[PDB]
Amino acid sequence: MEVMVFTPKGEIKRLPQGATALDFAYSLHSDLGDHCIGAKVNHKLVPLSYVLNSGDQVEVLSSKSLEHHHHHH
Repeated sequence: MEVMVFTPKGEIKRLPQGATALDFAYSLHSDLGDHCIGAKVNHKLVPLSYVLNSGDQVEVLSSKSLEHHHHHH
């Protein structure tokens, strides 16, 4: 049984059973998802290993920082 969740834009994103906040971040994008510093579900705080629930809204937290070349290549 898959779980249906909604993003801030109201887009439909279905995730497989046993899915986690990390999986949802990857569903949206790669660079933005890798910049996930936290997760927020149902306007309530929850850990990254938190299991996603159907009907509940999922929103990944990101610093959307514009900094670049911060780390040494």
